[PDB]
Amino acid sequence: YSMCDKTKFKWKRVPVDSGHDTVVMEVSYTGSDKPCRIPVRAVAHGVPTINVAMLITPNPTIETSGGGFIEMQLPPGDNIIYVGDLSQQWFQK
Amino acid sequence: QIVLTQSPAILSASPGEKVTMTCRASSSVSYMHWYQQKPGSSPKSWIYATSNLASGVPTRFSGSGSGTSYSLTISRVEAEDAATYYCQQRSSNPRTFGGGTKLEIKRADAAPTVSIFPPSSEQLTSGGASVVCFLNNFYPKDINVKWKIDGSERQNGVLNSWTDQDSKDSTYSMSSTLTLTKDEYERHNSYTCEATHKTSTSPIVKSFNRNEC
Amino acid sequence: EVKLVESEGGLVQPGSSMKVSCTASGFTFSHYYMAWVRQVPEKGLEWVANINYDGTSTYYLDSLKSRFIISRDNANNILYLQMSSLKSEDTAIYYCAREEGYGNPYPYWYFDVWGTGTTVTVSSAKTTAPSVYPLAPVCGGTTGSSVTLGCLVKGYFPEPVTLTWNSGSLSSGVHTFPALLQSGLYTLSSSVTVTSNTWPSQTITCNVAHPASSTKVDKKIEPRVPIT
Ligand code: NA
Repeated sequence: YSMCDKTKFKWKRVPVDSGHDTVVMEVSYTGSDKPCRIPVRAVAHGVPTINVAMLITPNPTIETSGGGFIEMQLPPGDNIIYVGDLSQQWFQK
Repeated sequence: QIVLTQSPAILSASPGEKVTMTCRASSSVSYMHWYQQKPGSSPKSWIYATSNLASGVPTRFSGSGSGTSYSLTISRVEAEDAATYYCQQRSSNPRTFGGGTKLEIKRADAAPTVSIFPPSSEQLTSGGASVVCFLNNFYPKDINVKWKIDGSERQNGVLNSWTDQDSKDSTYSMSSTLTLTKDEYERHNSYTCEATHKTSTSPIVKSFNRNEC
Repeated sequence: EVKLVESEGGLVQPGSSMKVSCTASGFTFSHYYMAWVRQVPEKGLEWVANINYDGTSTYYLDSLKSRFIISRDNANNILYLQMSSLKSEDTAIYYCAREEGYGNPYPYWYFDVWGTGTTVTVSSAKTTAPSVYPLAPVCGGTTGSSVTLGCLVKGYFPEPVTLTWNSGSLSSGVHTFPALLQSGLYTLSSSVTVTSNTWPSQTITCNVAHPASSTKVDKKIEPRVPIT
């Protein structure tokens, strides 16, 4: 599949702790090039060149209906999550 | 700092055909980026990381390359593509930009629409006198203008300024200003602006008389 | 939408200082590296400086490292550039820009959003306000279904000025020509073409602003009458 437009995302449920040392979130998409792949990244605050988002949901995707569900595991410390143009701070452990 | 060589400086092409512009680097780089700029506004991200299209960019565009040679290609050019395109590297400190390639889109030849304007009452009260001629929506860009006062050609005091190509109809425009003093303007009567363009051997002539109405 | 808006520029004497700013909206400002890039007359684009998330690291073009300082205020969504000991070679259009590419090596990163730009002029010359002249058609008039009107902005320094017609509600049929320099002062003109049933049954106004002299003028285009 092709990548979604990064400028057409909105938070549906902001990231929260899952209860088993992972992070879960939900987004919505207003583009018409569906279905498409969601771009997901995360970095340690001090090292912005290395992706540390270990995904539990493989290849998150926006279908022809519904939103998107994403779950990831992050290393301890201060991190930043990127989903398209959306962003969120997350402190782990 | 790495030197970036874009060619050609001006790329002129007919609608529907495929074009390629090139950017060569003096030392090896691992990615190249591209930006579009239209007159009066700021640059805009167009291609990033060699071959990825930014949001909203039509799929007629593409990009490729590696090492010391990269390129940008348009499959079928359109009138709205007229702009300047810049390449940029961020592999070596400091990051650097190329010199740009300006894309021109060809169309059928068109004659100008000519309009002439006497000095305003406010400028004559201040002591000056400027006569202005507008030559609008023509193609190609080359054109000549000649001023005549009481039938005799005048060459001193003329300033001309061209626009860049219009992205809607692919035409150009030009303004011409003849500057005189108030008393010098008051000593003559007829004022004429003559435009010669490749669309016709005869010029387009517009004129007025100072003392009428 | 993501948007970056720069402050006003101006004219300054060689050796003096000036501070410009850039206000961000539509995204979480503290989650992105930011930068300044300038466009120099007859030379092109040139990077100036950039800064990390929290301002603890800054980087500069080597020939500028002693004259420029970049900083940021994350809670107030604002980026700053402070200039000192300015030279004539620093005259340019200065753009604010957001960086992108996190999660990849540095050579992958690029500029994904740019600001509107602000002009800084370093000169020993004095500020000069322009004269604004309306251009109505020849008296007696011409026939036809369309009429062209003009506006002439003469004798100002420094650049730039901003010109609109009817505060921007007239867009089609407008041609604004690049300014030209003559004996130290700039001049600019503009034309607009409307239908014969438009003017003079509707007011048409040329709006001109020149910040460096704090000039703001609105000139109505009026039919020509004989004056003695
Ligand atoms: Na119009």
